[PDB]
Amino acid sequence: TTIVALKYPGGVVMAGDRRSTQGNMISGRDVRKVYITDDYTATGIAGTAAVAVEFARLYAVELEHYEKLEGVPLTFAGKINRLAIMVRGNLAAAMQGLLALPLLAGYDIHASDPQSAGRIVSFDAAGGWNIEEEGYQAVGSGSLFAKSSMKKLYSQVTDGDSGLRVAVEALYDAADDDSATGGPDLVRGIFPTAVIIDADGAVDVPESRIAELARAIIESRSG
Amino acid sequence: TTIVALKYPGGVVMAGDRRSTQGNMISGRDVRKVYITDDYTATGIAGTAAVAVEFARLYAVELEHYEKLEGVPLTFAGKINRLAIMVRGNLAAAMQGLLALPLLAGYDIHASDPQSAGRIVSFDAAGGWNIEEEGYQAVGSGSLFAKSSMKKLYSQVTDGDSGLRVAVEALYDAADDDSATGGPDLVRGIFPTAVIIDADGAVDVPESRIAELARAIIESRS
Amino acid sequence: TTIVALKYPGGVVMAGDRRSTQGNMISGRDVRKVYITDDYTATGIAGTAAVAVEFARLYAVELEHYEKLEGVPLTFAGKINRLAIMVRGNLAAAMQGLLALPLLAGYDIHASDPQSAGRIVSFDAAGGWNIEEEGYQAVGSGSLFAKSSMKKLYSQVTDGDSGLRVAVEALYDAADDDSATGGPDLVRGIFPTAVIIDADGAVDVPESRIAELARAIIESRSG
Amino acid sequence: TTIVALKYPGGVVMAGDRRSTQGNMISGRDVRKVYITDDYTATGIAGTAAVAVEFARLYAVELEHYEKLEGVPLTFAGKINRLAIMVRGNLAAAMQGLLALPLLAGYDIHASDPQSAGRIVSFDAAGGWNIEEEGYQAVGSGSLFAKSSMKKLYSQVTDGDSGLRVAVEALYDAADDDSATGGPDLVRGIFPTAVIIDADGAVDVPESRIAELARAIIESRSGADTFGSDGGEK
Amino acid sequence: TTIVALKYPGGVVMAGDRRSTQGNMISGRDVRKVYITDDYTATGIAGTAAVAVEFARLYAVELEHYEKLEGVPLTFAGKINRLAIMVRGNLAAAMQGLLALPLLAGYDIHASDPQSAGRIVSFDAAGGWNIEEEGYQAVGSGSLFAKSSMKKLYSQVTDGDSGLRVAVEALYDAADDDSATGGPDLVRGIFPTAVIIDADGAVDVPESRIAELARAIIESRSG
Amino acid sequence: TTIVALKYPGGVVMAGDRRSTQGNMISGRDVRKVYITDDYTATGIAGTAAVAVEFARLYAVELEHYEKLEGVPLTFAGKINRLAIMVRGNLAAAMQGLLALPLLAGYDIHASDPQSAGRIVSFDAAGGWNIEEEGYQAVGSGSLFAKSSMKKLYSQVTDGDSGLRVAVEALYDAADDDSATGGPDLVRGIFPTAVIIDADGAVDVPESRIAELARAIIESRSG
Amino acid sequence: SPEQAMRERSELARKGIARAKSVVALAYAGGVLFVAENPSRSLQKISELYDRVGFAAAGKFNEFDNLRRGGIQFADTRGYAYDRRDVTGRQLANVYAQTLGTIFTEQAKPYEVELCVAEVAHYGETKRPELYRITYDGSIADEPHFVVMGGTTEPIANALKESYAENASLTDALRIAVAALRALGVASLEVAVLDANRPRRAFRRITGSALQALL
Amino acid sequence: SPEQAMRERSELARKGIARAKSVVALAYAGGVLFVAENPSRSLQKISELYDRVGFAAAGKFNEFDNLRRGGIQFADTRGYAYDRRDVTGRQLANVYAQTLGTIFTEQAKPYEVELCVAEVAHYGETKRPELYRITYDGSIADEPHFVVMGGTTEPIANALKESYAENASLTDALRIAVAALRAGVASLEVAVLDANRPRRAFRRITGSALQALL
Amino acid sequence: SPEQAMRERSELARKGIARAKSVVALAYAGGVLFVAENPSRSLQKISELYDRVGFAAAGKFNEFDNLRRGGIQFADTRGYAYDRRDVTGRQLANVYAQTLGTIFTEQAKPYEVELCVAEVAHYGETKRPELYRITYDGSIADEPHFVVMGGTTEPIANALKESYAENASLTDALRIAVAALRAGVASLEVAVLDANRPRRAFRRITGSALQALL
Repeated sequence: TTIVALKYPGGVVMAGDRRSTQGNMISGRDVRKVYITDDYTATGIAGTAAVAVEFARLYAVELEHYEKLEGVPLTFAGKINRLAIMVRGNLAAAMQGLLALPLLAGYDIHASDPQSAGRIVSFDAAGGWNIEEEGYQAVGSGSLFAKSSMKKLYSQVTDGDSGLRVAVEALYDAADDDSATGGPDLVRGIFPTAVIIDADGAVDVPESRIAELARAIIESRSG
Repeated sequence: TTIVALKYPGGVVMAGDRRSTQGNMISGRDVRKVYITDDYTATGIAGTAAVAVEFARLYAVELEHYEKLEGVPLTFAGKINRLAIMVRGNLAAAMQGLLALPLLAGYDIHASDPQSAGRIVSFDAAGGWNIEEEGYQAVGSGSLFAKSSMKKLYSQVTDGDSGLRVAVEALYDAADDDSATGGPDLVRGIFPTAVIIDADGAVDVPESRIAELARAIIESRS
Repeated sequence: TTIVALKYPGGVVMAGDRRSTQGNMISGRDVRKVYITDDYTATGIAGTAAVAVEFARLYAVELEHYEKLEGVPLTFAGKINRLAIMVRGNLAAAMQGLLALPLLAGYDIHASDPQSAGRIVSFDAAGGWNIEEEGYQAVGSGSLFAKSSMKKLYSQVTDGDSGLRVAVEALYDAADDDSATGGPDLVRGIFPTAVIIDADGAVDVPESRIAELARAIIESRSG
Repeated sequence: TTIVALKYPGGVVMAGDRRSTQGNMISGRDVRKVYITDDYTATGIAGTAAVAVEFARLYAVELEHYEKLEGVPLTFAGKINRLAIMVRGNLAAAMQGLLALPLLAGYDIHASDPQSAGRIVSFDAAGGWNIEEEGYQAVGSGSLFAKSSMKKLYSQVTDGDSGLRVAVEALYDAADDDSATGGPDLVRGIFPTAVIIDADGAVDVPESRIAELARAIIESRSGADTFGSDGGEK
Repeated sequence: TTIVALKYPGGVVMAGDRRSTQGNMISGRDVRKVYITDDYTATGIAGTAAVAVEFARLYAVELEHYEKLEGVPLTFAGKINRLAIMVRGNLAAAMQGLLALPLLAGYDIHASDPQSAGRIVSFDAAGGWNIEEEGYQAVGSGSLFAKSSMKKLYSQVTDGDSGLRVAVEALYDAADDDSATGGPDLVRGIFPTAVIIDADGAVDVPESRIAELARAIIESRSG
Repeated sequence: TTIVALKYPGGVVMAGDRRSTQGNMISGRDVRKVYITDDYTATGIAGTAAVAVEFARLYAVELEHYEKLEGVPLTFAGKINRLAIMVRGNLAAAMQGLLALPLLAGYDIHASDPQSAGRIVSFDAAGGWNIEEEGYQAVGSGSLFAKSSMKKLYSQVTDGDSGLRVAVEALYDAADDDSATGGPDLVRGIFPTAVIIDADGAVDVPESRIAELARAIIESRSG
Repeated sequence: SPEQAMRERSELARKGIARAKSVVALAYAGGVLFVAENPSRSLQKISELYDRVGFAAAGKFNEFDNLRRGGIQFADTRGYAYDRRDVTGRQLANVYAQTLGTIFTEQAKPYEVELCVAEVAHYGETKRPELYRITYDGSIADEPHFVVMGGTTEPIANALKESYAENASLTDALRIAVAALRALGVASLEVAVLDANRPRRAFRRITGSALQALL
Repeated sequence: SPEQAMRERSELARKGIARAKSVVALAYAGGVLFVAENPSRSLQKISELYDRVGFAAAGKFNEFDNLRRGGIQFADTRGYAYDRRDVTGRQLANVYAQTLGTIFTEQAKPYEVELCVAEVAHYGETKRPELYRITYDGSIADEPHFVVMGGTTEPIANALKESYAENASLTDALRIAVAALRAGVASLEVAVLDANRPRRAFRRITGSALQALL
Repeated sequence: SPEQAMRERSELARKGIARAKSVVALAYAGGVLFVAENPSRSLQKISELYDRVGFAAAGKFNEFDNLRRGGIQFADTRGYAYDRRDVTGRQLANVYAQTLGTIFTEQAKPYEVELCVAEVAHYGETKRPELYRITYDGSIADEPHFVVMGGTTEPIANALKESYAENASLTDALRIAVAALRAGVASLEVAVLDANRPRRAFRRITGSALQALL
């Protein structure tokens, strides 16, 4: 599994692969790993698939529960704290073999500068969270390759479309160097899913645009 | 044990073998492993026989209990969630040697397109569920052989009868490559059981039809 | 990680590095490890990063809670006792790999002599505490190198600026001898953070002054 | 760590070193290990420093709490029993590396003979206590050397000053034979702390007197080394 | 440690040594191991010294508590049962190293024949009690040697003084064959303690009598 | 230890030895192992001595408690069930080294035939019970030798006296082939204890008759 | 008014006790003799508490039966805890008095019962038998000769006080007890004795042909 | 209303105490002498609390017997916790007063009891014996010479006040106590807290010894 | 009516407090002086709460003694938890006021007590001593010069208002306190919170020492 998130001027984009494996055998080919928790945050979770789905569902439920009870949405740091608390509470299960590492990308409406309102937060196994300042982050088995690819490709990020292309290329490199991460399946027409967050909210990226970007990347690599 | 389920236009069919073993010894020859949980879903559970029977009974009881209490049956996703919760809660016993892996097949009445209302759901040891979009799935010791056979035979499925024949042939292949899976017993007249679910509900397939299909397959491969 | 603290006439200064590592891999470059708990104390915690952040947050919350409840801030010895109780209670988790060692520097308003009101307290893994009497103390992996450098450099401390320079030089030596301690990153413009406490309270040191001191130290070392 | 206590006619004196270590590293140089629990008893605890400080504070709190609640201080045997109960309770933590061995010295105002009212009590890991009636006792890693030195030096004790000198010399010998015990630091001017208890109560010994005694002992040892030899060879 | 008890016409006498050891080092030289629990019974406990003292104190407290509550002392068998219950309850701690083996000797006022009213009771680690019929018993590390000496010397017991001499000689033999048992220390003037129980109750034997007997034995064996 | 029980026309007899050992050392020579629980049943327990005494005491107390509460004694099967429940409950302690195996002999007053009213019940470590239909049974370390002797000697049993003689001879054989079982001690005059139960109740056999039988057996086997 | 409540409870208990049958217990040479008016065959007003301790009561059956069961439980627990010889009738009487006082003070309705605890000497021992009478309110009295409870106690008490013979035989004691009680055959009487000559358990029932012969 | 109930409870307790027997305890040369008008042989109104502490009470038996058991439990717990010499009659008297006040205030019916806690000095020590009286309400008074409880106390108190003499011997103290109590050995309970005893001062004088003393 | 119940409780508490002895505590040069009219030698109405905190009360003994024990427990717990110097008399006064208000409102009978909490400055420090009076209903008032509790306070209050003199020595303060209390040694309990003491300021002056100052 590999989930990437990077900042572009005016928002943030998160993308993830579609493969789940049981050792060396391939068990899933269309697993969705990026979720829209609320109108301005998206959470991607890597590790055990069941724990990831349960974590995303519980986190979204908690956020909506607080928003309905208090009549005002939580601040970004409050959401970070709740996610960190959940990650720390799952420590015993992670030791038993149910590890789950999330990745949080959001757009802070209350931020002063609209162009720098995008936020990326990474977590460790002990619950420690750090707000990324270099503009990109990745989690999963192929996270190192995607992060190294983004370290070289981040200079091309100028808007949402270029950032989406860079994220897709980083996922392609991660799948190219890691067998646990699946690449763009042209035979079955299965492509990674992406979420773009800006001042207007978080919207799922249509499959056609991601397919076009993946085909362009593959054709560039071929020649 | 091997339980197969595949989608055909207008419904879904699930079938399973009849053999239960204790190591190498054969302890049972007519074990039923496919249950009609309600009017539109069927559940097949592989692993320890006692755990499978208890799981099927408890799941059916819970579904009927909710339907009677609320006056409205659960949605398909609610049934999936309850089954996943049960599987996740059985993790401690599974780690000690009482593993049970279910396989859920159903027909969604509230689905938009009737021809694609069939649903197949698979579960893992951690309680995670995934709605299968490939059109077929199998669980048990001989699951890999049955899935590999269905990967080649699924192009012949056009209706309920062809799907039933494909499921029977997949079970035959799984029993051919796995000793723990029982094949068609022509001496005792014991054949795998199947359930067909469509817009009219879930019905048990009569033994004569499955016997005809099994004999046709055996004569084809002889 | 390396956090240093030294006494100068009329106050106390604490500084810490900015690097966090997961084994040999470098996971963070702008980690802040020195916190202002209240108007006259500063706490630096070494070890696991998540435990350090949680300890600082909980300690500040407890001190402010007592101050609001009783209408009068705790005495310095009371703060020491509360921190020691927290360290002792963290022992079971510390044995499992969640160790956190704090370092407390503060200014005693109720002390008789204003020029000797600076206080430095160090803690061990068993919760025991000792009020430092030699004028300096350090915690972390690179604590030994920084302490030995301060042993030779402490004779040059005559005011706040000289003490800050000595603390920065000690951190530079600790980073020079320890790979887990990050040095001044001139390429990224990241420098250690420092806090100066005196009769007017605890204030953060601006990054420009620390950058100037680090550049002066680097130029001295190069020639 | 090493704490010594000895009886002299009319009172008792307890002294302890100032060093704390973490393995071979020296982590402390002015640690105080002798506490005045109440007006007529002093307690010294060896082992883990944190457990020692916590035990001293808790024991003093318990004694003062009983005195305030009942309006009359506990008898000496009652204090011994409470300390033994605390030591016995700490057995589980001691088995895990948090051992603390206390040493109790006090003056019994209710004793018949004023000159023999001094008391020394030693404890073991199981909480058992024995009132030492040979005149001296020691605890800590270097306790054996200090006890053997006091065995030879106890004949010189005739009053408080001689007892203090003997205690300082015993601590010097213990530090001479034990690396974990710190000796008199003349460079930094750090000397062991002592407490003297008599009919007028327990009072801390001023540092100047202990410094003078330590300097005299060091000069005597240097002079003896100058006079002495390896059977004729230096 | 070694504690001996034997019956003489008209009473019973119990004696014990004075040495306590921690491995090979001698830690105590005047330990008292024989206690007068009530007016007509004596208890000697061997094993861990702290556990022995606690057992004696608790047993005496319990016996006096019952006597005050009911206005009538317990029967001898009731005392035996209570001591056995305490020993049985101490089994878990005894398995961990805190072993305590008591020895009970008493005079039964309710017995028919006054000359045969002496009683000796021995206990095991499981709490089993056995009323001794041989006329003597011993517990401790040197119990075997003292018992074997009493087997050859019991024919000389005709009154309290002869029984006391035999007990002292048995303790001397046990100390002569066991290093954990202390013998008569003539340099320090420390001698074993003894208790004599008869129709008039339990009384302590003065040190002068025991010292005289020990010196007589030593002079007998010196030539 | 060895306890034997056998049926004779008109009653039942149970006998046991007098030796208790701690390893190879002999700790007791007059231990009584056969108890009269009530007017028509006798219980013999083998294994740990303390557990045996406690079991006998508790069983007698429970039976008498029921008789006093209900005004009618328990049926024989009820007594068997109570003893079996106690043995089953002692399983955890038995696995820790406190094993106790009882042996129950009783006279059924409610039995139709007075000449066949004798009952012998044997218990296992799991609490299972079995009513013996062969006329004899034994428990303890020397149980096998005693049972093999009784298998050959049971044809001589015609009344109470012959049954008592056969039981004494079986105990003699068991002590002859097992060091843990003590034989007739002619030096000290200590002989095994026996209990005879008939229609008139359970009474203790006087020591003189058992001594006569033991001397007769010894003289027969001497030549 | 608390005084009014106390008087009401005392009258209620007295009326409850007076309406029941009469139980008489007197000491003789061989121990303590219990004779009670009981037409029933299953319900019994005389029972055994311990080896040398007896029990007698009169009043509401379900109350003193529960008290008897509690006393048996206490006696067995004390005997197993310390020793059998550490259990005495004095302790049982004290426990009964405390329990009855608590019931008479705190419970909604006081127990309409009147207990009698008897104790004899052990085997091979000489001691005057001890008789205790416990009332509904917790009061305990020591009776050296005989105890009369239940029904109209005045005529039976006077008849016993005039016809009491010290160290009388069993037959004479039974005759005196029956004659005083009537002021009544085997079918309507229950007889039990605390035979001090018994080795361990002194309680024994004398009914059937033996009782008729003794009558 | 609260004062009406207070007076009701006070009258009830006073009437209950006045209907019982009289107990006298006075300090003499050898310690404290206890004399009670107790016709029974099994029920006892005088008991021992600890080594140097005695107990005396009058009123309803099941109440002060429970109080005596509680006091014995407290004394033994305190003695085993810290030390035997840390147990004093003052602490027992304070506990009794607090318990009786709580019972008088919170329970349905106050206890109709009147306690007396006496304490003598330890062996080889000189100190005037201490006498404490605790009443039904909870008030505790310190008496230096004698305590009279239960029944009609005024004639007995006046007779003692006229006939009291310090440092009186045991025989003289017994004569004075009996003479004041009247205003036989078969209906008298006698106990002494003998300060000359090494550890346990309490001792009962019954049988021919009491006849010899009288 | 609830107002009638409040009136009944207030009258009962006032009558109970007025029936007891009078306790006076006034600040002087050396700290706080405690003088109470107590004929008993065992029961004490003046005690120590902490290093620099004293206690004085008047009324029913079994109530303010329990309150004193609770306050000592609270002070020791607070001192061990944070630090000894974190314990102040104001916190003790607040806790006492809250507890007395809860008792006065919820409990069946209000406590007939009147507490005085005094606090002196630490060693080597200068600060005016503080006095706190807590009433039966929970009301707490701060008195700058003196506190008079128990019995008839109006004559004593007027006498102190006319005769008080700040910074007076111990002897003059004791004379003023005794003279105002009248409006001997065997009937007075005297304790001082000596601010010159190093750590523990509470100290009792009894016997010949008390006679010398009189």
